[PDB]
Amino acid sequence: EDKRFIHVSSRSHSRFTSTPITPNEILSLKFHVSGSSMAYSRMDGSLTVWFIKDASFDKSVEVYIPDCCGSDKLATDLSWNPTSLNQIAVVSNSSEISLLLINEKSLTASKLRTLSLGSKTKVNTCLYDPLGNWLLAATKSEKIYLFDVKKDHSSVCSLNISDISQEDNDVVYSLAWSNGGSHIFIGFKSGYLAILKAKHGILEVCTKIKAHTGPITEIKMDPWGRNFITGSIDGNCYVWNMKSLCCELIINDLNSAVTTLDVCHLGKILGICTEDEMVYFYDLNSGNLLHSKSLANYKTDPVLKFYPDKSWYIMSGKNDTLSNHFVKNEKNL
Amino acid sequence: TFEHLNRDTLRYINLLKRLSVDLAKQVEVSDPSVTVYEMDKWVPSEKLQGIL
Amino acid sequence: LFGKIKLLERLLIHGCVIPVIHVLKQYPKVLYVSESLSRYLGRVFEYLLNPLYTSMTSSGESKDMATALMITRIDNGILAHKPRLIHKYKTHEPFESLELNSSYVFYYSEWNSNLTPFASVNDLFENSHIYLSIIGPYLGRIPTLLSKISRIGVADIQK
Repeated sequence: EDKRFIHVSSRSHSRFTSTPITPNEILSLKFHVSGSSMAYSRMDGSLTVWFIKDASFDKSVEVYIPDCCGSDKLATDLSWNPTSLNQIAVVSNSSEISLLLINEKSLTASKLRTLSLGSKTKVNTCLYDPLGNWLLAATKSEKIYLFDVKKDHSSVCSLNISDISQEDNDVVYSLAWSNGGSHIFIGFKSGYLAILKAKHGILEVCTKIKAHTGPITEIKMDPWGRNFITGSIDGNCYVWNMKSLCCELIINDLNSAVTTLDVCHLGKILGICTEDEMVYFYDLNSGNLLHSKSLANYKTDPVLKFYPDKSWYIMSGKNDTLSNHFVKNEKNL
Repeated sequence: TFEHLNRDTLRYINLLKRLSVDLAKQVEVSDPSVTVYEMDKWVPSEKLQGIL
Repeated sequence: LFGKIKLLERLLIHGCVIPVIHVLKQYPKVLYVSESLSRYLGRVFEYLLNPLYTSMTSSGESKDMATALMITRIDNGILAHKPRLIHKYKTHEPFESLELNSSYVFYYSEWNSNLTPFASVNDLFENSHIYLSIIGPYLGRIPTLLSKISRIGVADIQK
């Protein structure tokens, strides 16, 4: 366990005497279940996929490319494919669902396809199945779609949002696939938790429960399939089990709003990142509020993400934007 | 010949639970619909079982 | 830690409810002493109601045994698909746990054979004057049991 620094061009930007803003922003970060790739995305910078073979971080710098999704729009989130190792489903802001390939032998990145279903206003959410047999592209404005991947990317069915809930024009902040791949957990704006059945190609809602009274920010899942953890704009971060669909723990540490939730691959530590530049860690099987660490982050917005294979700690949060990787953190002081 | 009988009855009991050498349990997985495995009901192959 | 109060709460862990109900009706102020004697009248009552609760909210929880599935640990080199390996250990603590690699189940597996779950509503209005008059204002320590009785009551008017 020692502090080791992450070697991208973001550390060279701040090391020079450059005044105004050295990198710009971070939009999304997703892992493939292999646990060796990365989708490090920026706003006007570069979406940089990474492939480090054996060393900690100081082996090689793989690829940075600004002109990957074009030169006019940005990409909301980058979904990796569980079936194909060389496939990343990037969805641009306005009208592009393109599908890219990466090459290890060459310093380039090629594109396999760019399929689109028309009258696409803004698709901001794309995520594959945990087994990699479906793709639910969901707009926050009009309706939610459903495709496949095993034969090709062909549409099957779609559901309009106004049939799910009936209050007002609601925004879909975050939604999450089930762990078997058979259900959809979707998080509304007024604190509704709706459960949609997506077996193979049919999309129908089961029930809706009132989680709390705010925008449900994130929804994560337990690798042992006992429970699922939600976030909030309030201080609440409940833990709902699945066999009875009631609440078990309550993480009542209401000092700010909640922005980022992660779990561990063993399912022990819950990592909550708030808006006062304070991060936490907790326990799932143990009692309610039993911290292991709290860390004061600096003035800018951080992000938090856990590896799928072994417990290694990715935070961001340097002076403008840089990521930190904490090695061998089984104890963490 | 009776005091030699009970001495070897204890040695028989001490070879059924307390020394009791087992196989090297190598995992065998075929169905991707179970997603969990317990290492207490692993039954070996029939060509290895019928010899044993 | 030692004495009658440990005897009175180790009889509720296993199955023996008929002596403890007879004691806690004689001396009701045996509570306010240990907070653990209310969690074990809740684990007994949660067993008698969980077959009932999963019948009214049926098709959600019937798919939620299909929702309760685990991630399979895959490999990077040869593209494998392997499930997870757990172990089953036995302890003396009544509530189920799950460690990094193992589960902890209660050792006395026939603890529930004295008790019997019941029918729709006409026994839940009968088995609550017995059990829920002992822990009267004390279901606030068992907050999951307070949801499961009210989720029955909303799904009984809707049905």
